[PDB]
Amino acid sequence: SIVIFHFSWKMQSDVWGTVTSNGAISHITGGNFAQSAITINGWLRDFLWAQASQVIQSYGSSLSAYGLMFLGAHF
Amino acid sequence: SASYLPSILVPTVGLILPFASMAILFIAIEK
Amino acid sequence: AHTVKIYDNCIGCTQCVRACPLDVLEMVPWDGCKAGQMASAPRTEDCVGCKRCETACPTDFLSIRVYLGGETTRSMGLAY
Amino acid sequence: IKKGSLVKILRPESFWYNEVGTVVNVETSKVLYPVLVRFDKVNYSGLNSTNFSLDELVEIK
Amino acid sequence: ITDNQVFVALIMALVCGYLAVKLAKQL
Amino acid sequence: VLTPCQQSEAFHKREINEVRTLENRQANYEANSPSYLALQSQIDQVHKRFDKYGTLLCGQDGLPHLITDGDWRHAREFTIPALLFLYITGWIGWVGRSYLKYTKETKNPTEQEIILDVPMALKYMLSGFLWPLSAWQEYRSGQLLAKEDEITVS
Amino acid sequence: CAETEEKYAMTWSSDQQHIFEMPTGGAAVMNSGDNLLYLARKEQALALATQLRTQFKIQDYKIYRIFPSGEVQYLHPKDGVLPYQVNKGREQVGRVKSTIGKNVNPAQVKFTSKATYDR
Amino acid sequence: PINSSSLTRAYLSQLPIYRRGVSPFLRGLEIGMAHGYFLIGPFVQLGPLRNTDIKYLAGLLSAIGLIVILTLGMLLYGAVSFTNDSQDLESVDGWRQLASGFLLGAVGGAGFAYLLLTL
Amino acid sequence: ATKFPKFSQALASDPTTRRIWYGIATAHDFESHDGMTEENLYQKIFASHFGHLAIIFLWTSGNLFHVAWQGNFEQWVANPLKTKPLAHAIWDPHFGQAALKAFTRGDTVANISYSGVYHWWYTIGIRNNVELYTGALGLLVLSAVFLLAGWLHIQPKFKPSLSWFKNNESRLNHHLAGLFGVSSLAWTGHLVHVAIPASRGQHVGWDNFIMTPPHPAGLQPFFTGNWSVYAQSPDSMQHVFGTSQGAGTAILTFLGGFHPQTQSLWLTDMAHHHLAIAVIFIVAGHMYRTNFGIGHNLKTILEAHRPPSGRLGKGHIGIYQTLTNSLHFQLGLALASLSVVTSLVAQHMYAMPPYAYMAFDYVTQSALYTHHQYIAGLLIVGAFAHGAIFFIRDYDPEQNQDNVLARMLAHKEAVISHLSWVSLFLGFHTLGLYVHNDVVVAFGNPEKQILIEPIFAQWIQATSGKMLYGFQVLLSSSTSNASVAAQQLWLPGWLEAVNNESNSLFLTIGPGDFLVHHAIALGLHTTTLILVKGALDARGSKLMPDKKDFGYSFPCDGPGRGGTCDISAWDAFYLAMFWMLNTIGWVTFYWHWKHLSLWQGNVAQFNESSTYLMGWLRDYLWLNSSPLINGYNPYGMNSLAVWSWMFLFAHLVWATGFMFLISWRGYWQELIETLAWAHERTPLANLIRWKDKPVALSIVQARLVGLVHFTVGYILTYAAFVIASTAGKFS
Ligand code: CLA
Ligand code: CLA
Ligand code: CLA
Ligand code: CLA
Ligand code: CLA
Ligand SMILES: CC1=C(/C=C/C(C)=C/C=C/C(C)=C/C=C/C=C(C)/C=C/C=C(C)/C=C/C2=C(C)CCCC2(C)C)C(C)(C)CCC1
Ligand SMILES: CC1=C(/C=C/C(C)=C/C=C/C(C)=C/C=C/C=C(C)/C=C/C=C(C)/C=C/C2=C(C)CCCC2(C)C)C(C)(C)CCC1
Ligand SMILES: CC1=C(/C=C/C(C)=C/C=C/C(C)=C\C=C\C=C(C)\C=C\C=C(C)\C=C\C2=C(C)CCCC2(C)C)C(C)(C)CCC1
Ligand SMILES: CC1=C(C/C=C(\C)CCC[C@H](C)CCC[C@H](C)CCCC(C)C)C(=O)c2ccccc2C1=O
Ligand code: SF4
Ligand code: SF4
Ligand code: SF4
Repeated sequence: SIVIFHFSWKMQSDVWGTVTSNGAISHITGGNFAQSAITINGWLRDFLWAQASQVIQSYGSSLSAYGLMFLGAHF
Repeated sequence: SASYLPSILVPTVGLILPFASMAILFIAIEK
Repeated sequence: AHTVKIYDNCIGCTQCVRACPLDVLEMVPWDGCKAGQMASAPRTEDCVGCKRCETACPTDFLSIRVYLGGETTRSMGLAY
Repeated sequence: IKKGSLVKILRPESFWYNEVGTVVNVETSKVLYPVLVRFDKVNYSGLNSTNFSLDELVEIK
Repeated sequence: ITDNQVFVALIMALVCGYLAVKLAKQL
Repeated sequence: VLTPCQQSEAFHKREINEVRTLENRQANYEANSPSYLALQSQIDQVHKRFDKYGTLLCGQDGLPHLITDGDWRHAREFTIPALLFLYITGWIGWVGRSYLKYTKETKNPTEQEIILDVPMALKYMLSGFLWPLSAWQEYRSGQLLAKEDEITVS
Repeated sequence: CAETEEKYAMTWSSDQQHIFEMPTGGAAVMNSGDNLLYLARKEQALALATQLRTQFKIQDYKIYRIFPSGEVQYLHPKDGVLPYQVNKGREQVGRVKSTIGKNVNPAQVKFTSKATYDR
Repeated sequence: PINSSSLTRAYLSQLPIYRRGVSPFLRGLEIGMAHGYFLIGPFVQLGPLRNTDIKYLAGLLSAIGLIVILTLGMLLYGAVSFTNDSQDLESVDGWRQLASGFLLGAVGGAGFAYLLLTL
Repeated sequence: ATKFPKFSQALASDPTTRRIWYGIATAHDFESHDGMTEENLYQKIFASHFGHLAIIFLWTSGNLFHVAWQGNFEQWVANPLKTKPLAHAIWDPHFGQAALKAFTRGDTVANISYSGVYHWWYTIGIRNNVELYTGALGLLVLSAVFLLAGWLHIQPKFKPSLSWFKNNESRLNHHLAGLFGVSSLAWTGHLVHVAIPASRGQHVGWDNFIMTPPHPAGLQPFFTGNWSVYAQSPDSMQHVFGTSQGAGTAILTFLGGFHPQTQSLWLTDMAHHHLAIAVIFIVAGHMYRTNFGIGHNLKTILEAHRPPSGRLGKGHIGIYQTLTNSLHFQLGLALASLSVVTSLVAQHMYAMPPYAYMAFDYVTQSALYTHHQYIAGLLIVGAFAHGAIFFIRDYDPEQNQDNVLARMLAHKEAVISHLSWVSLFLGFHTLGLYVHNDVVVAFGNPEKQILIEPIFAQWIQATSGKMLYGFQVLLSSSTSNASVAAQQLWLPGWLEAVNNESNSLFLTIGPGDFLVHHAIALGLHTTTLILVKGALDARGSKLMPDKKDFGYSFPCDGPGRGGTCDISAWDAFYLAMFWMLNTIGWVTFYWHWKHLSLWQGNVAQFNESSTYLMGWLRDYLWLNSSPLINGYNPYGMNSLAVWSWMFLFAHLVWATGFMFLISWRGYWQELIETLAWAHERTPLANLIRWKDKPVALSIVQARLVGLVHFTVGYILTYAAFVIASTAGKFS
């Protein structure tokens, strides 16, 4: 769980994302790892709370089965 | 308002009382 | 010490003694059963109280009952 | 009392308290629990066949 | 709001502490 | 306050919101697309879905609430599937009880519950249809209950 | 340790240099003629007695309970007899008159230093 | 067995406990002479006052703050254990001389590292 | 007596570390010591009661002293809406620099007292810090009195006889009259003499309370029964609490309802209230015989209630014997009654807020309710835990020959089967409907939900005048019998408080009330399935009928007969503590998410988004933890940085509980052997040898300590989230 939580949050801050013109850089979380992986409030806020926003707001949309496999898998 | 009293009582009950009280209770195991 | 008491359901089928890995229980010739045997627990100072006897006690309900009593050095079963 | 009789029990600590069962053995050799009775259903030790005295031994007709 | 009443307070609960150890070393 | 549902305004706002919001997906495909035909059938399954809630009571949320008093003006909400459901699990309960009091007296009752006697199973599966006046006629016979079964100490 | 705790010294004899398994772990050499073995606790020692006896004939074996004052005891065997085999010398202790069904309720043992089965 | 050889035995032999005979005050003064010189270290560079000119004085007050607690643990362990009076470190008097040696030698180590952080 | 457990020689012989833990956890188990008989037991619990009471009054003198000395109490009195109530100050040497700017409120750096104490001390009539100092000394004196008595009744000739303790007969003549009746009467003597005039502006301190009567004419022409003069001129409308403007002078007026301005109950209503409760309790004190002989013998009161219908055994003949001789029965009734009283307190502190300018600070009201609900559940679980201790170590079915209790143990099979039935039914009919509503809402369709109107609660609110539903019954109908029957007395001052949607009294109700209240009844029936299970199967089950022989918290029976993990009567505690924290969980999540919709204002935010589970995990846990979990950032911090720390801290408590709850002993008992091997074998540490032998925690302690971390982690997490959530959306 912490191997993949190390993965899916360092590689949303330091690898993945999009680029614009003139070679500019834009990560998915936007470089928000090294200032925030050092604590746990930064860990739980900036990753397990902030990245939930596209899982939890998923009702009515096509991701909503995951919103069912999020709650029931808590169960 | 004697503002200096927490600077005395908070250490002398916060740390040194669970030092000497560890001594009193733990020697008091063997008394 | 773990007080092991052996009641009068003990039909003397010796799975208790053969099940106990401590020789706290032996068999005593007792003319009250068909087999003439009834177990005894003299050396309960060595009794761990692991209740491996009460697993293999094929009576109606547990001729041999292991009451968890005091905890000495041997009855705690620590290695050191 | 006799072999094969269907017998309800009156000892509150048996698994088969107030359940009828068939008598396998009746021993006439001063045993305190002479009557070996087995059952349909089975207790936790996997062992239906136990034994009883005469006071805890009620036949039916 | 003053200081002397704080001293009087820790006097009274110091005495109450003596009743605490006093009750404590009898039961 | 329980407004009648066919004239609640925010209810009709949920109609406009789900038809139009579902129609936002319909703005991607051509007129003969099977996806587009599926959203035609889906819009049918929204207007029929909301017109067939015309006699419920959607309150201030526009969401159709229910009533469980048995008012007989709302019996189709709860009490009619209540009687229907208790009929279905009185069926299932009566079939299970009748099948167990079959296989309690067989040769090997332990084997009878692994391997169901589909002869006698599908006997009782169907035969438990008239269970109110079969349990009522076994209950008067002194056979539904029992007496002097197992118990602990006291 | 050996300065304050009872070391159990299992002594036994054999016929061939076989290989048994220690309760410490790992195989042991098994001197053929006669050999002792200092152990820690009794369950290790009688677990070795089951380790040997359920394999093959290893009899005339018993632990001398080395307690740190110095002297020994005689565990296991006790009476040249195997414990589930019946010898007419073992005097029974640890029985009551009946089953659990006549044990007194602990509200009768309450505020007294008795046990719930003593009768 | 292994890691019990004569280099291990010779190195552990001349330690400030296993060596043959020292007064327990000096036997503890060597212990505190090591430890009290040591414990200035991880309070100067990493402590809370590592940015003022109290980089060095907070090492003294913090480290001796550990030292009086550690001698308090010494006096607890000699108070509870080591009940005999065999006059060595297994006694009460030899242990409290070991603890007083750890206190005076340890504060001496703290002030020695403090004065050797002058250069 | 020799070592540690100066009380049990069965543990002083133990060489392990179990002598410490069981020396601690069996210290107060006074029924199982070396030689402590009955007189030596009551004469110890009676002294330790006094030590306990002195701990309580030391604590309340603690609150009086810190509010007296570090709080901002009279500055809070100046503006009770604006200024936050300060708790005790801080002395951290750990607050470096940036923390201190996040706590300065004036010169003080104090905590914000989210415990409702300034409100209650402001309705008492404390308007200074001086009265708080005289009160704090007034409770240090009282704690010295109680420590004096507990020390004094363990002095040998003042240790009272057991026949005095078995004057069970007359404690009820004195508690109901003296403790309950007189003191509440005395509390009216506060409210009439302090809270009414210091609410109506008159500073009646300790001087003029004998020269200024609270009514301008009083008690010389008032033994004549002209009592309507004391309810003559109420405080009608145009009054602010504390001044003298717009206020009358009557004392005992029963208007009913709230203030218009402070949204609290009238202190005239409480003066008349505790006065009537006082008179009725003093009447109830004259109930039982004594040395005089005008009352009721309790044997004649339980013996006489044997029904000739014959269904209820041989009546209660046997019950009075098993309350005198028992204690865990008496403690079970005590924790039962105190626990239902606490839940009543909690269900009325929010509903009828008693204290001026509560329901205006939305954090203290959110902490008092949750506080008394978790304490409520703890004391119910105490009542059943001592119920099982009564059925094991205290129950005699020969004095209870076919008694009502022996009848209970007879049909305990039907009891547990039907508790398991209703708990199963509610668990397939809350979880069924929440997973139905959550699947259906998830599939782009909030409309196809099952919403059942909870019509029974709506009808009961219609019986108390809430006209917002359209039932028009006893009080909602203004022409009925009860509506005319109190038309002048207390109705029009009270239906204004009912029909209002600002106050937290008789809330507006959607189907979230339905589905949650079924979830609560699921929690009550599961938790009583467990507690009534291992309280009625506390004594003997068909697994093992030896259970009464092993005491309360025996570990197990080994692997024999299938396996016997947690058979004891202590398991029912051990599992229904999880269900306690869960059930009080859903109570306080439901209450707190109802009032974060009222206090925000968007009630539709609740009623549209609480009928399914992502309404809870979305609209309540994910959204209201946002000002919590921003308690400190890599940009800075704020005043919530304590709670956001504590929050995380409490998770670390909670999951450490799982290390003891999931993973049991024999792992660690063979791991401590590796640690003791490694400590014995190493140089420079084999000198420092243990005295108590290192031994892993026994499997009653281990389940207990995992339960304790489960509670502390749970309750500290939720006390972090209530206070940081409401203190983040407000203040
Ligand atoms: C409950 C009581 C309590 C109290 C009063 C303190 C107090 C203190 N802790 Mg502390 N602490 C506590 C509990 C407590 N702690 C607990 C429970 C933990 C574990 C979580 C810690 C873990 C902890 C760490 C990890 C550190 C502190 C530090 C400090 C110091 C703050 C440094 C500073 O800015 O001051 C300015 C500093 C000074 C004025 C110098 C004071 C140095 C010592 C304390 C005084 C001299 C001691 C003397 C030689 C011996 C006398 C007896 C002694 C026991 C007091 C301060 C004295 C820091 C520290 O080490 O500071 C030294 C630090 O790094 N604490
Ligand atoms: C033979 C069918 C049958 C019947 C008639 C009953 C009847 C009863 N059970 Mg039940 N039960 C059954 C099977 C059955 N059970 C099975 C298979 C299980 C294991 C899952 C349980 C587990 C169970 C529990 C845990 C509890 C009951 C309880 C009860 C009583 C209350 C009604 C209730 O809530 O049911 C409960 C129903 C369920 C838990 C689920 C339904 C069970 C199955 C799935 C439906 C029956 C189908 C069955 C397999 C058909 C077999 C025959 C067929 C092949 C020919 C009632 C007497 C309760 C009680 O004591 O109240 C007095 C109670 O607490 N039952
Ligand atoms: C009139 C005489 C009188 C009085 C005042 C008391 C008073 C007391 N006796 Mg007592 N007793 C008496 C006569 C009396 N006794 C006699 C004659 C006998 C012999 C037959 C005994 C035998 C006896 C025994 C054997 C014991 C006591 C104990 C106690 C104490 C009970 C614990 C306590 O404080 O609860 C206080 C409880 C309340 C104030 C009320 C609690 C419940 C109410 C409904 C809720 C609170 C009201 C309100 C809603 C909340 C206000 C809070 C505020 C913040 C708003 C209490 C001090 C016990 C004790 O602790 O020893 C000291 C004890 O073990 N008594
Ligand atoms: C006034 C109420 C009251 C009273 C007098 C008693 C009295 C008693 N209870 Mg008890 N009990 C109560 C309420 C009460 N209980 C409630 C409300 C519950 C439900 C929670 C229980 C649950 C309970 C159980 C499960 C058991 C008892 C037992 C006992 C008996 C022995 C207690 C003992 O030796 O503990 C010794 C003292 C302690 C263990 C100290 C308590 C420490 C606890 C375990 C954890 C607290 C640590 C704390 C949270 C850490 C602080 C850190 C911070 C971060 C929070 C004794 C007669 C025992 C018994 O009779 O069996 C033989 C028993 O097994 N009680
Ligand atoms: C998510 C956690 C969770 C859940 C759902 C439950 C649920 C339940 N517990 Mg429980 N419990 C829990 C945690 C939980 N517990 C914890 C942490 C503890 C402390 C160890 C306990 C301790 C405890 C005790 C001590 C007791 C219970 C009992 C019960 C049952 C109460 C009766 C009821 O509501 O039945 C309704 C049934 C349900 C809610 C089950 C869920 C419905 C399922 C998911 C649908 C069926 C399967 C579904 C078709 C999926 C198929 C799977 C696929 C592989 C094919 C219920 C099954 C009691 C009991 O047996 O009551 C009769 C009981 O005595 N619990
Ligand atoms: C890493 C390593 C190592 C280790 C290290 C060490 C070992 C160190 C330590 C060190 C130390 C630890 C040191 C100490 C110091 C000290 C000294 C050398 C001395 C001095 C002296 C003193 C301290 C004194 C004091 C005092 C004073 C000042 C005053 C008076 C009192 C007295 C006298 C006490 C080795 C080598 C092994 C190997 C390689 C690597
Ligand atoms: C185990 C045990 C136990 C238990 C405990 C407990 C916990 C109990 C329970 C109990 C409880 C916990 C209680 C409750 C009660 C109930 C109630 C009490 C209810 C009822 C209700 C009512 C009564 C109400 C109604 C009303 C209204 C609403 C208004 C009008 C009027 C009236 C009032 C009628 C005991 C000790 C006993 C015994 C021993 C053992
Ligand atoms: C109407 C209504 C309702 C209801 C309520 C009620 C009605 C309640 C009560 C309850 C009741 C009224 C109950 C009764 C019960 C009792 C008992 C006593 C039972 C019985 C049972 C049994 C006997 C079982 C058996 C069986 C059968 C019968 C069939 C088959 C299966 C089985 C075997 C399981 C509601 C509100 C919802 C809605 C509206 C209307
Ligand atoms: C981690 C763990 C341990 C290890 C816990 C260790 C043994 C205890 C460590 C905590 C003690 C308190 C540390 C000792 C330090 C104290 C300051 C010493 C004095 C304490 C007493 C005087 C109270 C178990 O013993 C255990 C037992 C059974 C099931 C699960 C577990 C388990 O999960
Ligand atoms: S009691 Fe059970 S085990 Fe012990 S001897 Fe008799 S039968 Fe064999
Ligand atoms: S108690 Fe444990 S050890 Fe002693 S006999 Fe029964 S099982 Fe063997
Ligand atoms: S695990 Fe240990 S405790 Fe739980 S049952 Fe098996 S033996 Fe008894």
